[PDB]
Amino acid sequence: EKTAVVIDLGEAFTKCGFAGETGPRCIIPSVIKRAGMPKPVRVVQYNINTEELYSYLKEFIHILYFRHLLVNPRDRRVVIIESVLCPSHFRETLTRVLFKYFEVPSVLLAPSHLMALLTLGINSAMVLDCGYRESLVLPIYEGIPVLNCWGALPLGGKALHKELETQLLEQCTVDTSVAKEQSLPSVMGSVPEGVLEDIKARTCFVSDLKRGLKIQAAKFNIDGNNERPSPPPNVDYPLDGEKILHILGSIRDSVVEILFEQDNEEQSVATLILDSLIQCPIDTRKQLAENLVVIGGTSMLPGFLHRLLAEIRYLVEKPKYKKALGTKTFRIHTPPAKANCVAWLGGAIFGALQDILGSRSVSKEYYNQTGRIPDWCSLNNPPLEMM
Amino acid sequence: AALVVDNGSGMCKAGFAGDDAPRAVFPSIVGRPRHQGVMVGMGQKDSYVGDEAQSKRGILTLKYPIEHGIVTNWDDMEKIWHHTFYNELRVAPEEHPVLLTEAPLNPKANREKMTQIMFETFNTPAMYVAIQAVLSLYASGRTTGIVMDSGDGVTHTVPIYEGYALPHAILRLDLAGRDLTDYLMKILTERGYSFTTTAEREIVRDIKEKLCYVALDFEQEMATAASSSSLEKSYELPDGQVITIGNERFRCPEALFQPSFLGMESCGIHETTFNSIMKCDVDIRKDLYANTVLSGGTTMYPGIADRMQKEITALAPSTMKIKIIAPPERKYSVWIGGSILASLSTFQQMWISKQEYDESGPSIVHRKCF
Amino acid sequence: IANQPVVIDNGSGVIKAGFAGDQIPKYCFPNYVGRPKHVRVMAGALEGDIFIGPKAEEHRGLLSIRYPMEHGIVKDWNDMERIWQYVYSKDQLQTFSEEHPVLLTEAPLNPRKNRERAAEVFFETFNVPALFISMQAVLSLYATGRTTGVVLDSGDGVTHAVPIYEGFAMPHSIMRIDIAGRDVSRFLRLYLRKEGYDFHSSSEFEIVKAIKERACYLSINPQKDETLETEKAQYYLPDGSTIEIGPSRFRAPELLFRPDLIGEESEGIHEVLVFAIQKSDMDLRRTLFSNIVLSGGSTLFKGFGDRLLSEVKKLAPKDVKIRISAPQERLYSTWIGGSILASLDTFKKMWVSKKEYEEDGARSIHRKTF
Ligand SMILES: Nc1ncnc2c1ncn2[C@@H]1O[C@H](COP(=O)(O)OP(=O)(O)NP(=O)(O)O)[C@@H](O)[C@H]1O
Ligand SMILES: Nc1ncnc2c1ncn2[C@@H]1O[C@H](COP(=O)(O)OP(=O)(O)O)[C@@H](O)[C@H]1O
Repeated sequence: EKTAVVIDLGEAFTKCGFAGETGPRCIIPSVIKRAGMPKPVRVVQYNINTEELYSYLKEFIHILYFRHLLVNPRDRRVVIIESVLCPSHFRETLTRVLFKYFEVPSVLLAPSHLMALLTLGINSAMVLDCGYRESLVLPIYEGIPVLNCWGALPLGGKALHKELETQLLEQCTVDTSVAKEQSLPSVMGSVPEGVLEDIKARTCFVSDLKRGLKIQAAKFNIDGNNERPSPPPNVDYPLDGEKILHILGSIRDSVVEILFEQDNEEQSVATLILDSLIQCPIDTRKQLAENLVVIGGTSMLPGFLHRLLAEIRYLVEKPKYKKALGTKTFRIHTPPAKANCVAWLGGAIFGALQDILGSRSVSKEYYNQTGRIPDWCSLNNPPLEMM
Repeated sequence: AALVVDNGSGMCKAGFAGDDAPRAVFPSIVGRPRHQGVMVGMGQKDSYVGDEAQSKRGILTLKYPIEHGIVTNWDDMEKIWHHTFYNELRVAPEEHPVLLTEAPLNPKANREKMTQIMFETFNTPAMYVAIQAVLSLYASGRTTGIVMDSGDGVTHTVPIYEGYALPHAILRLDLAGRDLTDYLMKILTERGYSFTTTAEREIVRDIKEKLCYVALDFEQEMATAASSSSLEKSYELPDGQVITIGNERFRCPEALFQPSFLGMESCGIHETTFNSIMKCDVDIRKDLYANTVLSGGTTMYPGIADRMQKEITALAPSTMKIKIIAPPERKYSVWIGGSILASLSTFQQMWISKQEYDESGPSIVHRKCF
Repeated sequence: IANQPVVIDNGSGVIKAGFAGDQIPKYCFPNYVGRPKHVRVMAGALEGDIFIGPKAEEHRGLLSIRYPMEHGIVKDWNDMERIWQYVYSKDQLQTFSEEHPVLLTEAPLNPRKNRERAAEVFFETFNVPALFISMQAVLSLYATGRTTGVVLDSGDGVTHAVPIYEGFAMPHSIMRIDIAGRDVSRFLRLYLRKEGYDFHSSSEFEIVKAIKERACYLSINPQKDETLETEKAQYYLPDGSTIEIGPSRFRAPELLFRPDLIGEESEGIHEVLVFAIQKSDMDLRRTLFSNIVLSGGSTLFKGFGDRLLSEVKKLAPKDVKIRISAPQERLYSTWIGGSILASLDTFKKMWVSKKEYEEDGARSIHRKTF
């Protein structure tokens, strides 16, 4: 039998490929590219007239299949959820576009946090999955994932662009093609995201905490108490337009301090795991502390994890979680496959799943008969097995 | 070749006749997961039993099929026996005859359904039900004397003289180990440490077994416990969290001697033994005072014998000598009796065969009780 | 001192203040402290770092809400003292705590340290002439004006059912569950995110509560309303933006009657009522079914009484009259009860003086509680 397909889903939109582990991971960032449109158009929007979407998936799907991957779509169907929280559109719509445009011969749909543990051989919690927005923490038990201890933040990195557009604009020399120093704004009213990104992609990094905090002291120059150290060296970014964007070495340092500010807001990038452990059964915390899993492209941001853990550990001493939990370590389990890759692999794994797959799958027929696909959030999930 | 299988509400003690200790000892519990419509991972069992249910407490809803020594859910009870025979013992029920245990003054429906399942479902060659209190005498090798076999479901006192039972003297009390656990949860919550869920109930039961002891003088011990913080001990939970039980440590087991605390509106376990002896013949009372046996695992509280001695002595005549028989191995005293009885060549005649069941019916169990 | 007592309802959601002479609570404000979201080191920003009631409502978008009380238990005492200081402020009531006595409404089955510490505050921090803690369920019966009656008090923090007959509260039949109005708001926020509306900030949690309070109906048949296409009723925010609630409106509160659906190990709101009655004596059970009183704020849901009556009828015995007598002022019933109790001449004996507390100690509050 032929296995299997893997879908774009967020930072993940770039994750087009097909099973097994050998597939290309074709990079689609994914947009249309419709001629009459300003390009590109991101067609990946919630709260969208579905029609608009309809026509978009139709066309994307058509496209991806059409070209991009050899697919011969009638034989392989997988939809990964990288969402649990996807609203019913568009899922309804996704199916809806199948289904009839695309005749779909049963489909199994599955979440990332389960596809996550598949690789470590671990059937237990914690999974933190961070990438395009809205970040999710979800202890997975052996077996049930447990939603009741459900947590979510931005960003992950979508907001880094405001933080960066802004800051780029708060620094400010562009050395324009006329050798003039000019304002960014106004030579440009905006910085396209691709710039922002590029700059980010290669320039942002996460500092060690003892000094991550002096970076914070720059904001807070209290009564002169600043102990924000000299920045690294400045960078001439060449900018397109035959412009040069000079960048302070100091921004590399600040952008990443969003992730980590403590306002009167909780420092949540850092909890999540902590606000959930307090929520979790005591009888399982023993596994959850200690056994942590981090997937998602944004943890490719270097030094992230350093702090991260330091922070967390740091925080474990805040009484509030301390008295509440007592302490212990944390150990990271990590695959060797890259952070982005674990969803993708656990999609490959799934071809193994063929004896099961067509069983735990939602039938085409059913759907043809009702068209109802269960949601965990519905009062009528039909027992599909009636069929 | 025969099997002894005690059908305890708390723990299932199973093994082969002639053995010293039971081969398979596991909790008699079924754990079904709180599964939502969200997809679950692989290696998922619809219903877990015994050590597996105790390991996965977090998600599993633990439901005891036996309530006050009565089988409420028979379908789950069959799954306990199925795990006992096929998995734990690694023996076919068709091969060996099975010796079963019943509490005294139980509903007639239990014996009727019990025999039907073993002969029809499991197709056992023979099955004999025995009284738990009677078996405990074989473990001690004593024909005369009263037994206080206190279980998780119920507590009963059955006086037997020279191997002759006084049915009118038999007393049953619904107060047992499981009710004490629920009482401990409530008073710990008043202290500060809150325990609500089924998984937490089992953790509090494990805490109870370690810390709790019987006081000789309840009022004097609480007065001293209030004054000094020497009795106060710490306990480490599965989580890093540590708890200090305080005065509630010895307060839980008091309910056995004063049921008014739980609100049972009944006499204490020491009063039940005395009341049973008073219902007994005047001549044999002397021997019952001389041979007061304590059986079951609910009498494994440190210093229960000391409190019992004082209370019974106060009730009993001043001239009479009161001797309490409390052997180190009380927990497995009922099963050991079953093993000794099953081993005895005389008992070979007492077995009810499949042929006898088919000819007579399920009513045969009622005729061959006593 | 002869001066009129000040009734204060210790509601996790909204604190209700006023005098025993008052027919209704004049002063009702949310039970939380509002601080600025950004940690302000510089001058020219919001001064005081404390906003309570209308001050919090004014600067709602700027401030960050933190409730000091969770499930009827005080986590941060410093914040609660500031809230109680706001009760005895120039803004609300405008009177001396040294002159007027106080009546508190503590939740049932709380830790003893919570009760002792709460009393300490009003005698040590405040120099109160007299203090008396009363039971929320008992006060509701004074408000209704009947001695006998089951009180199903579904609050924001805690839901508890106390059966009381002829002014006798059965302490063994009392049942308490932590799944209350606050949890429904948390579950609705999850369902609204599943509709595609994020409420990330603590300020946006109040808008989820506002949506629930405005538009939330309990369906008699959930499968018919799930199958039927909704009108998708739009709610308007202070900014002017609209939100389409749709099926989330009625399928959110379902977890009160069916908390196993999401995966919360509890009996349910309809179950706790029935079990609490079943615990009582056979003679009283029929009278308790015929006399049920709804209390608390989480009964104001549209079609609550209709759904509850149906769910109780199926569990309750056949051919029994079930009368659920709901007042129009369920939300404000508890405070009115306190005002009535304080007004009674019997109360004069009930409260404990500051001088008695100084001499006797902390234990005083426990003995006079009941
Ligand atoms: N050392 C101990 N300290 C305190 N309580 C104990 C101790 N040992 C047993 N218990 C209590 O006694 C109960 C039953 O004892 P157990 O050891 O289960 O014997 P059992 O014969 O299996 N009871 P049953 O399940 O009816 O057969 C337990 O659930 C505990 O509450
Ligand atoms: N009209 C309403 N419709 C639905 N829910 C409501 C309504 N009014 C209040 N609530 C809910 O009930 C809560 C109020 O609880 P309340 O009665 O003040 O508790 P307490 O008895 O502890 O003071 C609110 O926070 C909200 O969750």
